[PDB]
Order: sequence, then structure tokens, then C-alpha cells
Amino acid sequence: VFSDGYVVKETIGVGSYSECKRCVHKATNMEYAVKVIDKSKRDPSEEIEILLRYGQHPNIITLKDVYDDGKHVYLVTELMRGGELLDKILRQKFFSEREASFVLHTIGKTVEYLHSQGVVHRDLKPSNILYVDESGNPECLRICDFGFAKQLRAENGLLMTPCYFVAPEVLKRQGYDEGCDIWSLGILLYTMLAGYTPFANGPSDTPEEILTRIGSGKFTLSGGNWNTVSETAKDLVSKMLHVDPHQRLTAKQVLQHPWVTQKDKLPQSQLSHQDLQLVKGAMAATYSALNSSKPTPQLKPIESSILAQRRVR
Amino acid sequence: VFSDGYVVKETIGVGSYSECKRCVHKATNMEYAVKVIDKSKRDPSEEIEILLRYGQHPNIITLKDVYDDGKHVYLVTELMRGGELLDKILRQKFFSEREASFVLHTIGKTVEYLHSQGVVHRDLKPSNILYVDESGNPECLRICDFGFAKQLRAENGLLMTPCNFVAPEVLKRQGYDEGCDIWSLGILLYTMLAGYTPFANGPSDTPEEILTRIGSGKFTLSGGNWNTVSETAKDLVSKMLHVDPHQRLTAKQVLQHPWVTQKDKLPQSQLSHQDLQLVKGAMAATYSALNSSKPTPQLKPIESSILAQRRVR
Amino acid sequence: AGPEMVRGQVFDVGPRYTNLSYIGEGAYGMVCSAYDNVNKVRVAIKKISPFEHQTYCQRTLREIKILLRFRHENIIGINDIIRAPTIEQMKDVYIVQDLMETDLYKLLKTQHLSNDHICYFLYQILRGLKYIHSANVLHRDLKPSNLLLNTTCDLKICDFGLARVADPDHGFLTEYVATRWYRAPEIMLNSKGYTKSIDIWSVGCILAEMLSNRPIFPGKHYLDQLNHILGILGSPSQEDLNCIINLKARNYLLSLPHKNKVPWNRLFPNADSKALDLLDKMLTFNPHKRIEVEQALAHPYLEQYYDPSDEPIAEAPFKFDMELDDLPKEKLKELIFEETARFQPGYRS
Amino acid sequence: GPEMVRGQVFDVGPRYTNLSYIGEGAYGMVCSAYDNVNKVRVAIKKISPFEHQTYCQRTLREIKILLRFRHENIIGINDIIRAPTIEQMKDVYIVQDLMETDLYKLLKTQHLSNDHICYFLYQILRGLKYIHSANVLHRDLKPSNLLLNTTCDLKICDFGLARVADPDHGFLTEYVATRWYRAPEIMLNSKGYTKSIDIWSVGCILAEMLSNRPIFPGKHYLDQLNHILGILGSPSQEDLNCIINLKARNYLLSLPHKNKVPWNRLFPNADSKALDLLDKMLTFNPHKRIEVEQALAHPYLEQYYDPSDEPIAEAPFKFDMELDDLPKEKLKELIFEETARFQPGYRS
Ligand SMILES: Nc1ncnc2c1ncn2[C@@H]1O[C@H](COP(=O)(O)OP(=O)(O)NP(=O)(O)O)[C@@H](O)[C@H]1O
Ligand SMILES: Nc1ncnc2c1ncn2[C@@H]1O[C@H](COP(=O)(O)OP(=O)(O)NP(=O)(O)O)[C@@H](O)[C@H]1O
Ligand code: NA
Ligand code: NA
Repeated sequence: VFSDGYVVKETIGVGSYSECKRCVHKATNMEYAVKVIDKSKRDPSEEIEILLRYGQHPNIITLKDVYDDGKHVYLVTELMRGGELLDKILRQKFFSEREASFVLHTIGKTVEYLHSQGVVHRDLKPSNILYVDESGNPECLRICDFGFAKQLRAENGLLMTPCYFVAPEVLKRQGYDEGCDIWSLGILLYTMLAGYTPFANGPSDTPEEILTRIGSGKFTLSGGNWNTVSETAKDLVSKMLHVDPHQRLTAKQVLQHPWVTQKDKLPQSQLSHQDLQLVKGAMAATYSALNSSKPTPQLKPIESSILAQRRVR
Repeated sequence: VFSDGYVVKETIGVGSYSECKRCVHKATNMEYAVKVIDKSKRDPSEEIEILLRYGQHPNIITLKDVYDDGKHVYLVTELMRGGELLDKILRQKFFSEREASFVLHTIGKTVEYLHSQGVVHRDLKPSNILYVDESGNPECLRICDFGFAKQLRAENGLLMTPCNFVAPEVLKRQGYDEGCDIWSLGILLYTMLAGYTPFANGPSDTPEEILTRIGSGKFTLSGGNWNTVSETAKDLVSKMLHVDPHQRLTAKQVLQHPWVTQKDKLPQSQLSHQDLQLVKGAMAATYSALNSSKPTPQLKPIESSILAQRRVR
Repeated sequence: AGPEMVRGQVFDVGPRYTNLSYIGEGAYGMVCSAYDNVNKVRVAIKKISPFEHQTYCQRTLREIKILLRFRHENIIGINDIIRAPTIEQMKDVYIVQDLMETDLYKLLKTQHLSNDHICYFLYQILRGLKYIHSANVLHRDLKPSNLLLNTTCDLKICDFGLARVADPDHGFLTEYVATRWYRAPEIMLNSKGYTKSIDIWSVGCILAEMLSNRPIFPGKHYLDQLNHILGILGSPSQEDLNCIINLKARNYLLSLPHKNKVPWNRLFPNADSKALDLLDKMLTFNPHKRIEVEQALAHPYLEQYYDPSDEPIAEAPFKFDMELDDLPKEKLKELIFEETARFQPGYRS
Repeated sequence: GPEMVRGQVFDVGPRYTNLSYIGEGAYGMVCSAYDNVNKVRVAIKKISPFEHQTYCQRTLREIKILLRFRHENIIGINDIIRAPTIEQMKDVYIVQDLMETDLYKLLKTQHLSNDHICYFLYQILRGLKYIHSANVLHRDLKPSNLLLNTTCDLKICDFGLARVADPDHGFLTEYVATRWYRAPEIMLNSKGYTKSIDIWSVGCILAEMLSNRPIFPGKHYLDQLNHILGILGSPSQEDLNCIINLKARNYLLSLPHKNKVPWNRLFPNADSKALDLLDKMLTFNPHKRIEVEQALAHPYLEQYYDPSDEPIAEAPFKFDMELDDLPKEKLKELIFEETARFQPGYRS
């Protein structure tokens, strides 16, 4: 459908006007992921440029080729063989604050890198963080799915970083988006520590009650793992998950927190967890609740308009 | 000529079918360089993709925007206001092995990075290494002018790193080009340590003389600064400037050499140098001689061909 | 409790306005819906914070003064304005308006418009624009995102921050906007003698977009936009070229390769032919030949709604107290403070 | 010791000395060298193919075919150097007449007069007539393997991908430096290839001579095909269903309609007779594509056309057996045997 140089295999993911299939590059027998995007429904330009410029980072999914048949664009990327982050660490035999810190450190550095380049991810769900293989090495982690990511630019397109002008609401929005990225790292951190998600008890939770929990910014920090979880970890999650983005840490500030820097002096005790499918269910319900909005009403006939009425006499 | 959002200033560089001008982005009042390329004479696609993918590296010139008016392409990049590396160094009141080593280390890491990505620069002359500002800080160094650079790819365009997979002469040419990059860093290193060019004494040197010196691999490591220059530096320069690319170091090996890994403890004693224009003239003569080809003969009339002679009458 | 906060943005509009809900944002303001506890209805509130920059203060003063003066069915009104009791305390301004249900941008991303709705929306845009132009004012920034709509199909133009009093022999240069795709070619070529015709071009771009759910002349750079425009309209005729001042654009245009006109029915094969006829007249390269707002309304495409007796005009030309362009931001702040005083508690006229 | 060119050893002494770099492809490096026996400079290509079956195929195909063929417009092989024992053989050096340049390098440095374009095309087709008469497909014609002297003599080289014609029967995954001269049926993988694929390449080459630009470039086959269709227009229904499979046949059907761009709008200043022949060489449908003998008789070539001096092979070419499934170890034996005749002491 795009190249006779690849063998296309099974679907490994589905997104918004997109789907991902594992494929084998015949000449080298190397495996890749190919993400097909319907260009008539979803302009992939921004995602492509962001992957082009920043995908060379070790912990960002690398863009190896692009095909365009007119209607569809096809992104050939590195294949994540190791599955999603939580599917690994909540199942693996040993997991403690030490490993969780290494995880937040690798992902944190990568998010700091993006933000410093004027890129916000905006869809930083744990399910979009994958391992490239089965080693469990934090270095093998990759941030994926930049379908919603945005690059800051000047009035005439010039590539811009928040460091060294843009309209004022545009800047506040970049700050808000950076805060949302950090808040998603906070959700990930909470879940790694607690073994469950902070604002949902499971997939059967309603969007209404998840949102009220999120809005109040209340979450449990006692019982279960929390009894033996270090105080410096508790402090950090409370600041990442904070209600107002004002008191919410930057990526840089996360990497400076003692729980991250002093990863040596961290407990190595085993951490419990809820059943994986429940955790994934609660996670999806939480992001579903966050990104949902009441469908908008349909247009009425023209004759519903008083002005239009005056014209039909 | 490409945007009313910039004020175009003086020409600051000239290349093959290209010209570079300093420009000021009005909205932000920030200065930039814009490289105009006539694409009817020179396809800039390769250069652009390489800058897009790799220009995020701190010591590679960053590509901030691209204009295309159909006939010309305009690359908007950081302005190198610190000027060329050697112009800066040989105009300094003070210069030492320690500074020289910090220069090599920074550039070497960048070349190592490029090569590991399957990129060879192929025109790594000292004059293509600039400072972004006046500080003389090694991290302000930028490799520039990727006009000749090449990315390794598979048979169907798939982005390749050198880590079979590609046809054999293509691989040999990669290795050869990598060696040419390292040899060019060896020139730079020799010149920084000696205060003059290894294979030329000045712009008055004949191309024939420079080439036979290059082909014999002969260069002085005595007299001048060499009496007090570290032996470990002498060894490094020898191996970088070696006749056969087989016994020549890789970028990674340069960075692993004692003279680079011990850069913090190298002598700070004054290194002497010859006159700047003499040395630059000698440097240009060296590369001219290296890159010069005997112009090819013009075609003769068709009637110079024996087959054609048979076809007339 | 305390001041409600929307997306990290404090909205200090209580106690009159409560239960805030995010509804949108531009490059300069954030807009929420809120409950008016005095009038017992939900309203729209835009927060702007312009006082650190002259150009942002211009946007704020221009919008406030023009909208407070204008009265028209197809132009958003301003019902209330909130800011601090003293000028030193004033960092934010909140503009309170009728809550419209959506805008044309959002609508076009969620659905297609019927041929009839396109016609009627276009009619209302031009009806509102007729009033604006009759007040000797140029909007200068018409786009789908600032055409507000209710599902009853009522349309109101908003977003008057770039609006100026007409004056050919006399505000875009380097000012950030979220989109430039609705700007006339003469603006991109920097011809600099802009007239009411620039608004008509924007409306043209908007009509073409309603017809296809795609911008007709997108592009990252003016170079790309212009090339998209020429790629459809064709190379400008000699007569159009020497209707242009300067020379630098002329010669660039003359430097360009020839491009033929693409027939509108090839671009939009299924559009009403009368819609395409009006589109051709609005999307005219030469601004002097571009159709005018009163002629546009009288075009056969809009015949069902055309009624000059119910297409009102302003009583008089609009004027600022003085030209704003060279006023320091400190002075502009005073003018904004004074213009907003009438909505302060205890204010007397 | 042995001379070294660009890091590569060229062990061809003592007969060949004073080596100088003249070029390379994806598989070989080529130098000029002085032949101390015949007292002239020659071209020498070094290949090192023995670690892979497909590289061995290229080597054996080119050596066997070129040693057999005898034609003015086809490069000959004068000598072959390799190690005296099969276990020591890692490299093969193919020695040929030194040509001054190739069409690729030429088009980078100058324009061609309308008359030279005509004569160069004539020679391409004259050589190709011989190849096709031998029942052989070159399969990889491109500017870089059309060798030229400044006397305007042209010679086809680079026969590593050449095969004996057999429609009802080696591109897949094989690295080449450029795919821009490949026929559409190759890109659509119609897999019933005939002599007509070579005619397509020549048409692409003729267009490039007329404009100093490749007519159908592209990173991917998708791109190349869209460039082709964007010029020739969407294939007719008659042409469309002249194709096996459906997977290919369905895709062009899915594609939106494109009109034919007249050749004089693409090349407004080209000789009209050149464009008429170009049209016939660059037809989408392989069955309707002009054949080499017909091409030679086309009015554009009238000044050079002479069937009495356009010789053909005496007989179809045949390898000893089909090469495709032969392990690289066997292919090496065959390359050793084919090159034995050039060894010192050899008797036949
Ligand atoms: N009265 C309203 N009712 C409903 N939505 C509104 C209302 N006013 C504005 N909006 C929405 O909020 C968005 C921004 O308003 P706008 O007045 O354009 O902001 P601005 O940032 O000052 N200028 P701009 O950058 O041109 O959008 C609009 O595009 C609408 O979606
Ligand atoms: N006999 C010759 N005389 C002069 N130049 C030659 C000669 N043979 C080859 N060349 C040049 O060397 C280049 C490579 O030759 P070639 O035989 O095509 O190499 P290959 O790598 O085995 N195949 P390819 O990848 O298709 O180029 C040519 O394109 C010519 O420029
Ligand atoms: Na004004
Ligand atoms: Na064969």
C-alpha cells in the first residue's frame, strides 16, 4: 500500500485518523513501525517536523522515513518491542522507589529537553511511553505519539524557544501546556508509587466523579505503599499534581528535587500494585474524562433566525 | 527578497551558488544569518534535512526557518557573530594546549555524533567552524556549512546508521569520508599546536608541493612550540594525520586519547603562532590543492567520431 | 472560597460573575463563559492583560471604544467591563459580552454547512461589514474564528483589536496574529495604501472556506500565500501591475513565472455558480476592482436576503479622541482606565 | 608495496602502475593506470564480491557477458586480475579501455548541442540493438554507465544486473545508486518484464540530455510513479487492465485523474522529432513501447540510421546455468574459472 520493500504485518495501534502496523524492511530484515495517517482528515505536518528535528534524542521515537501517496502519509519509526511503561514495571519481579526514580529521571530529562526547545507534548499519557526492548533499562524508554505536540513559533513562522517575542496569550498557553505535561508525569509518578492512579479507582468510574477529584486536587497519600514511601517522594508528587500550575514544578525543577537527584539514598523495598488491567482502565478513564467535552448542538434551520424571518414575509 | 519581516544587511559569506547575509528579524529585533541557495544550480535538500535533523545539537548550526521562492531557497540560521575559529584563536593574546584540547574535544564530540548518525561532513575546513559569540567559550563552537555533507541511507531511502545493509563500495566510501573528516580535525589540531599548517608554509606554496607532502605523510614535530608541546599531543596528531585511513583514529578514539581525556591538566603555557593571513592562506592553499581537479576537455565535433565519419556520404 | 481560576488563569470577576467555564482563547485573550448573577444568564468574558506593551494597549482600546459605540445585530456588543478601582492596580481588563454558542472556525471543524447556510452566513457577515465600513472603519482581521454563531444561525463579528479608521494616505507590521491566511495580497506585497477592499478579500477567503472546509490560501510564509494566490487567480495582468506603488513587489511579481487562471468551478466543482461568481469578485487581485460591500449585498447570490431598507449604517464616522499609533503605553493605559470608568460601581455621569 | 587509492589497495602491479582515481559506483572503485605492457593508460575496476551471493552474481554476469560481447558501443574487458588460488581471491580487478568521462559527469559540467544529443542517442540504441539481439536485458541503463570520449564515441558498461530475457519468470532489495531510470512496470511490480524496460531507461536518458534534469526523480517508487503519471497522465483503461495482479491495478484506479502534459510544454525548445521518439519510448504500456530496431529507424535518427552497419550478436547469450539459486561459494568457483584465462602460464 506504500512500498514493496516492506512486509506489512499486524496492527499494533490505532489513533485519531491513524493506525500503526508492524512491518519488516525486506533488504535488511529489520523491523519497524509504520504509522498511517489520513491527511484528508488530519494534517501531520507538525508531528512530522517535531519528529524530524527532535526524534534524534535517544528517548524520543526516531523518524526513519516518510511516505506520502497523496491521501495517506506513512511514518516509518523505530518499533517499540518492550510494550508500555506501566505494563512492564507493574508486572516485573522487582520494583521500588529507586527504579521509579530512574524512570522519572529519564522521562523528565526528555520533557525538559522538549520544553527547552519550545515543544509541548500535550498527550503525555503513560500509555505513550514505551520500552524499545525488554531489558527494563530506563535508557530504553521512548516518548511516543507526538500527534498533539506543538512547536512554539514567531509571527512569521520562525522557530522559537521560551528562553531567548510571541503574543501574550500564546505564551500563557505554552506555560499551561508545559504544566499539563508535568501533571501527566505526576500521574505517572503517583501510579508508580501507589500502584494505582490518583483520581480514579478503576475503569467503572464516571467522568463526573473523576473530574471533581481532579478539580479539588485531592488524592490519597496514606495507607498501602504510602506508609513506607519516602517523604521526599510524597512532597514531589504533591507538587507535580498541584491544583494551580503556578505552584506546579517545571521539568527542570523536577530533575532538581531530592527524590530524583538523591536516587542513591532511596528505599529499595518492594512496591505493591492494583491489578494491571484495572490500573490501565482507571488511567484511560482519567484521560477520557479530561479530554471529553459535551458534543455541540446541531445547527437549526435558517428560519430559526429572527433576521431570516424578517426576510421571509 | 524573501520576507518583509527581516532587514537584510551585509554579505557575510559566499559559497557555491550561495551567499550568506546577516539579517535582523524585525518583530524580535534578533539577528540571524540567511543563506541564499540557487536551487536551479544546487539542490539543497540533503543539506536542509541534515540541519533539520541534527542542527538541534548545541555545536551544529541550528536551522530556524526555510523560505523557498521557487528559484532560491533561504536558510535562516543562528548568526555566528564570534567569527571563524582560527581568526579568533590567532588573534588572542593568550593561547595554550589546554584551550586547544577543549576545542578539539567539543568539535570531536560533534563529529562523533554526526558519524554515529550516518552523517559525514566532507568539508570540515577550519573556516567552517565558527563561534556563535565573542566569548571564546568552547560550547559556543558551531560546525557550519553542511553543503557537501551526506546522510547514509538504505536502497529505498530508509535512514541508515553505520551500525551489510548497504552496497559495499557505498560503505567503503562512508569509511573513507569519515577518515577525511578526522584528517581535517588533525589539520586543525596541528595548526593549533604548531601555530602553522602541517603541509603548507604559506599561500605561495605550489599545489604540487603540498600534495607530495600530504602523500608522503611528512610533517615536522620539532622546533617552535613542539619543544614544549606535550608528547601525548604529538602522538595524537600523528595518528589523526596518518597516510592510510586504516591506521587513522575514529572520532570516538580521538576523544578517548590521553591528550583529550586529560584536557583539564594540560599545560597553559603560551603557544606561539605565525601571521594570521599567512596561516589562513596556507590553509586555503592546502584545501585548494586537495579539492582541485584538472578541468575536463571540451567535446569535439561529431565528425571526430569514426562511426559518424562512416555515416556521412 | 477565592477567585475562580480557569486553566491557571485567575478570573477576578466575582461576586457578580460566577461558575466560570473555559470556552476559548486567541493570541491576546482567554474567554470564559460565566453566570451573571444580576441578569440571571450566562455571558462571555474575555480577559486581557495588555499594559506591558503599546501595541497590546492599542488592541484593547480599539476594541473597547469601537464596540461600545457600535450598535448592530451582526456585531458583538459589550455589556460590561471589569478592572481594578485604581489605575496602578489595573493589570487585567475583563470584557463582558453576550455568550455566543460557537464560532465559524469551530463549526467548520465539526461539520459541513449546507448551501443555504453558507448563503445566509455570508449575508450576515456582509450586513455587519456594511455597518463597519459605513462608520469609516476597517476591521482588518476578519477570519472564521471571529465570526461568532448561535445554532439559531445568528452571526456576530467580534475581535476588533486591529480595527482602524480608514485612511489610504497614511498597523500590521510585525504584530503577532494567530493566522494570516485571510489577508489581502496588497498587504503581503506591502503596497501600503490599504482600503476597505482588504476586508472584502477576507470575506472572500471565508466564503471559499465555507464552500470546501479548507483555507483557500494557506501557507507558512507570505511567499507561500502569494504563490498560492497566483496559482489560482493566475499572473496579474499588466494593467493590475502598474496600479501598484513601490517597485520591489512589481519586479518580484514580474520575476515570477507565468501562471494561468484556474476556473473557479474547477476548484469548487459542486458549488453554486452564483456563489462562485460573487467569490470571483471578492477575490480580485486588484483592490480597485474588488467588489464593494454594498455591491456584494446586491449580488444575485444573496437575493433572498438582500433588503437595503433593513441593512442599517452608522449615524456618523467613528473617530478616536486622537490617533493612537504614537501614544506611549502609559498614556494608552489612562485612556483605557477612563473609557472603562462608566462600568465601575458608584460611577456617576 | 601495492599502490593505495582512497584507502583501497589496488594490487595490480607490476603490470599496471601509476594509479589514479577516476570514479566509483555502489559496488566498485575505478582507477586509471598505466599498462607497462601495452604502453597506454587503462581503466581498472576493483570489486570485492565474495561475501554475498548477489554481489557474486553482479561480478559473474558482467564478466561473462562482456568477455563474450563484441561491439563498438559496448565496453570490452581486456584483462582480469585476481589471486592464483581460489582461497586467496578476495578481490577481482576488471581491466578495460580508459574512457574519458561518462554521460552523468558530462551533464554536470555542460550542455549538449542538439546534434550531439541525437548522435549519443544513436549510439546508445545501436549498442542496445546488439544487447537485445543477444537475448539479453541490460536492466540498469543510466547516464553514469554510458561512457564517452571527447571524440564523441559512446560505450555502454556496467552489466552487473544484466539477464537473459525471459518474461514468464533480481531487483528486489538489490541496492542501486539510482532508480530513476526504471520503467513503471518495475515499480508496480508487474513482473513480466521484457526488453521494453531498457527502452524506457533510454527515453529517460534522452529527456535528461534535453534538459540537464532527471525527468522522473523521487525518493520512493510512490514519488517516481506520481512524477510519471503527472506527465503521461492517468493510464487508459486499455493500458490499465493490461497488467497482472490487482494490487497494482487497484492503486492507479484509486489515484485521482491526471491529464497528459504535452511534451512540447515540458521541453518547449527541443527538436520536435526528438520529442516524438521520446513519446514512443516513454509509453506507460510496455507492449506499446517502441522497440529498439523501430527506434533506430525513427526520423529523428535518420542522419545516422544504417541497418547494414548496426550489427547483431551471432547467437543468444546463455550462462552455463541459471545463477539465481547458486550459493555464493559456487559462484566464486565460476568466477575463478571464468578468470583463469588471464592468469600467467595459462594454456587453453
Ligand atoms: N462573546 C463570545 N461568545 C462566545 N465565544 C467567544 C466570544 N468572544 C470570543 N469568543 C471566543 O474566544 C476566541 C477568542 O476571542 P478573540 O476576541 O478573537 O480574542 P483575542 O485573543 O483578543 N484576538 P485573536 O488572537 O484575533 O483571536 C474566539 O475565537 C471565540 O472562539
Ligand atoms: N572503462 C571505464 N573508463 C572510464 N571510466 C569508467 C570505466 N568503467 C567505469 N568507469 C567509471 O566508474 C564509475 C563506476 O563504474 P561501474 O562499472 O558502473 O561500477 P559498479 O559500482 O560495479 N556499478 P554501479 O553502482 O551501477 O555504478 C562509472 O560510472 C564510470 O564513471
Ligand atoms: Na485609527
Ligand atoms: Na540470466
